[PDB]
Amino acid sequence: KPIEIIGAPFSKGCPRGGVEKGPAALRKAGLVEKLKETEYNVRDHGDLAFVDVPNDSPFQIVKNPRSVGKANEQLAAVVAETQKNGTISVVLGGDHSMAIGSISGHARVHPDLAVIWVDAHTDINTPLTTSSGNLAGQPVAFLLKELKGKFPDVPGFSWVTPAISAKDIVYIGLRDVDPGEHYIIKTLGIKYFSMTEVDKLGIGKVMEETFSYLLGRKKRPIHLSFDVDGLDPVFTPATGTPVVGGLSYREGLYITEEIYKTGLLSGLDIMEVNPTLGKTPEEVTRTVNTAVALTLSAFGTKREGNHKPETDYL
Amino acid sequence: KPIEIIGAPFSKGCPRGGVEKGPAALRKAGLVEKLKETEYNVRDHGDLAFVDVPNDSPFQIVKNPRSVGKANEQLAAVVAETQKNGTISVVLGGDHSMAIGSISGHARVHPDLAVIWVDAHTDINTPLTTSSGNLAGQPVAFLLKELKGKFPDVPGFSWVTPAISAKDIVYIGLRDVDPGEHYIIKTLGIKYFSMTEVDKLGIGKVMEETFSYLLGRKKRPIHLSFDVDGLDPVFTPATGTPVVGGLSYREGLYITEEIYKTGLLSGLDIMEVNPTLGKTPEEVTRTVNTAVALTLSAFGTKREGNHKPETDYL
Amino acid sequence: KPIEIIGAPFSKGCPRGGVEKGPAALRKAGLVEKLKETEYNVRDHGDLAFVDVPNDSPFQIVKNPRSVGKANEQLAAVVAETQKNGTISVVLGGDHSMAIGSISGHARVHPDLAVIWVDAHTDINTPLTTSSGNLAGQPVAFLLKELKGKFPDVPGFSWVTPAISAKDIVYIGLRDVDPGEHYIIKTLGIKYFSMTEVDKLGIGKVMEETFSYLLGRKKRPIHLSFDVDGLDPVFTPATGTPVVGGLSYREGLYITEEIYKTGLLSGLDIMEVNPTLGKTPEEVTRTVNTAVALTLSAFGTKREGNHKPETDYL
Ligand SMILES: N[C@@H](CCCCC(O)O)C(=O)O
Ligand SMILES: N[C@@H](CCCCC(O)O)C(=O)O
Ligand SMILES: N[C@@H](CCCCC(O)O)C(=O)O
Ligand SMILES: [Mn+2]
Ligand SMILES: [Mn+2]
Ligand SMILES: [Mn+2]
Ligand SMILES: [Mn+2]
Ligand SMILES: [Mn+2]
Ligand SMILES: [Mn+2]
Repeated sequence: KPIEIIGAPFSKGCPRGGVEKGPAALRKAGLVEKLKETEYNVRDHGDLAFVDVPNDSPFQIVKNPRSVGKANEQLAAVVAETQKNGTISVVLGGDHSMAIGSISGHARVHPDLAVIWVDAHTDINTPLTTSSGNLAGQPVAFLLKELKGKFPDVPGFSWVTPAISAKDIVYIGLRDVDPGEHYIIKTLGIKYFSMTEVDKLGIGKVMEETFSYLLGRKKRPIHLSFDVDGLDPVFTPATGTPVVGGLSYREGLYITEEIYKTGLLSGLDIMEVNPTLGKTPEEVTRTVNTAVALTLSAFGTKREGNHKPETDYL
Repeated sequence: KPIEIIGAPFSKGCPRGGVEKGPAALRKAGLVEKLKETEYNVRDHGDLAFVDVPNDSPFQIVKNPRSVGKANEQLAAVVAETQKNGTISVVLGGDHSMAIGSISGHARVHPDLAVIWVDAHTDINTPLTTSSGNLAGQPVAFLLKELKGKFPDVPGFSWVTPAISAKDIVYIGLRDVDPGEHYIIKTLGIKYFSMTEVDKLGIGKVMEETFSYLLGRKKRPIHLSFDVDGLDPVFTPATGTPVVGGLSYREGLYITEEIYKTGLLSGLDIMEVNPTLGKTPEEVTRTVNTAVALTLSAFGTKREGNHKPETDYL
Repeated sequence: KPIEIIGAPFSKGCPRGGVEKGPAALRKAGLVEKLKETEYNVRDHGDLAFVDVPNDSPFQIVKNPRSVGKANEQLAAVVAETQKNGTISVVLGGDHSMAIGSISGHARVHPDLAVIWVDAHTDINTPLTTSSGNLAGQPVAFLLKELKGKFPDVPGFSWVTPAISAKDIVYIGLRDVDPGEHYIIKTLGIKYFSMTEVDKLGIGKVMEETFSYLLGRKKRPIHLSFDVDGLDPVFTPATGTPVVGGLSYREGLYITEEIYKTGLLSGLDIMEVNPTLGKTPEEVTRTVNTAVALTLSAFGTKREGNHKPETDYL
């Protein structure tokens, strides 16, 4: 199978500059080379150049609407393109608002896809419920069919078409949900495993249930959108919104290993790695290294080890 | 329901000064204000002023018997008072010996209560088995009916009446038990979940079983006495007796979330937070923040999020 | 029962000097004295003096073959000796290549023994598959019957006789396996629990299954070879090859407590503690303390506590 890396060095979805450096840090750490050592064919599409929209006045509270909307329209085109040729898209993030274009483009080719969202946050604030106008905390609002027309149209997002329904998404790692977002997920009946369900069930049973929930009836392509703050700050400190009590390095790897095993991974996002937020170089190294490890895991690297087929090592 | 915060800035139960500053550190962190944001009515009773008993000679090995006994008699009066008015008492600790007064006063109003003791220690040394005369390590000995008359009467504790039996207490987090204490809990048949049972069963099943054990027959008020050293030193380093290999931040929260869900929480103790034992300011901040988080969790704050009823956020 | 401590201050099995100081650091921490407090009879055999083989040229890639082979022949003699007298051998390590002599000598007296290998590594590289000539990463290759004649005879190891088969060993904690090693364990059908199986099953079920697999048919002596890097670097940082995402302090203790409970522990290795690799004195202290705790746990120390029989503490 073929893999195509797409860098999305974008940061206007939130106030902290730095996430745009995310793709560079991950490549610097050898992500592309290490992926070529796996059984997959890898092609690096490079980083997308995003045109800045001058005079991007805020829409009510929403900041940089046009710049975010345009960068995402462009990313959706690119992803739809690689998906069309039958390759697996891997988006290297800047902030999580880029999931709008990544999932939109992916859905144009695979309308029946399901989403596994690993994050400490639901990122489902609508333009009306946000306390901040930050779009990195609103991606899912723009993608849900059930949320269509529940918020005013935003400048730069008219090209977006709600592609997935509440039944096609599963959250894992939740521990920082605003009152409004909580209201939304409860009202829409969205399946989720907050840190309390992970604690109660154990990550092994959590994965069992998300698969029987999303793939029980029909086997369909999987889009894994992975926000690095889903893991505890001890493992991924270099992020914009760290929340204590998260997933461990082990649980994160367990999630990716199980997803690899389904044979259905179709799209992947590695978001919110911000190199400038590390208090010490080691903190940045720690964050980048685990992001790389999670990516390699999604493509076959197992902790029990790997050996090339047909090679008699004796 | 109503909540009444009662500060017990007391430290004579152990040799390390500093735990008396516990209540102040917790209030400083906004504990009271954060509690008012929950669905509960909060009333801060302030800190109790404890009269120091001059010439408090040790009783054999037991140190400061009269001062500890008197401070606890006074606390028991206060707690009995608030319990009588039907409010939930929350004692902010200095050392764990204050559980004597806290549980005694609580039992006067709710004689059928059950106790969930979260601690790395059993704190059940009798005045005869202690290696040190420290009373913070003997609370439970004074409260058990089955231990009545098994140790000489101590100066200052004649007002105490053993209120609970071995059948009404469950320990969680044990990992540092003296030979004598171990002998006692085995002989008396006290239910406990040491770190090895937590490791074996997972915190989810541990809570299931402590509830079926204490509430299986009759639903009764629950008193949760929480020693902050029950959690691993990595989360609560600012305590007098830290022991490695404890409960994680996540498991601690899981415990409080489950207790909140029973709807039976009646009394709560947040003990052993000693601000002067942090090696760095951050260590104190870390300890205070998790103590606050545990308290809020006992009163409804969920990791999956919270939203106010009747408020249509759309 | 009797315990005999045997120090193996050896480091030629790997490039990083320092592991030879392992035994001294462990004794310095009071290992021997603390063991005497248990129900066992303890005898310290002291440290073995290893004769250095001059002009030890490398065998192809393999470094210090003769020195490693000789030190192991000597250790095997000593262990066979103590095993013969019916005592439990406890080898305090330098590097893991010493498991060759420890297990070989043990098997001379107890041919039906089974091995529980706790390590982040399989240490099963053959002289032909190693990327480095380091012997600490090849112990198991020399011990497996199924690997006999699959690699050239090495200078200094002609005295070795493959004592155990693929059916008698179980790995726990794997997370860093070379392609060749992975090929070997898959081809030979060796039972293992990598960190992913520990994540999926939980340490409780992992122990259940390793016991039903190794002791289901016949109860036999157990040899526990414990590489300290099996635990996460946060608990045992002072080792030569730390790998993130390992067993926790709690899981490590759970393993030893369950092994103690079988009543079948016959041989124990505490390997790879390297005092010179701690970045701070506290890191070395942390590493030595958990190694001591694991050893005491193998011989009865429980987290729920211990009390001496026939002693009425009341
Ligand atoms: N719920 C917050 C936090 C958003 C952070 C989301 C992150 O995943 O991109 C907000 O809506 O502003
Ligand atoms: N078991 C020790 C430790 C007591 C520490 C108890 C703490 O929870 O207050 C002793 O009895 O002195
Ligand atoms: N697989 C590596 C790592 C060996 C480290 C083994 C350690 O347990 O002694 C190698 O074979 O060199
Ligand atoms: Mn997030
Ligand atoms: Mn996110
Ligand atoms: Mn304690
Ligand atoms: Mn206590
Ligand atoms: Mn190892
Ligand atoms: Mn090893």
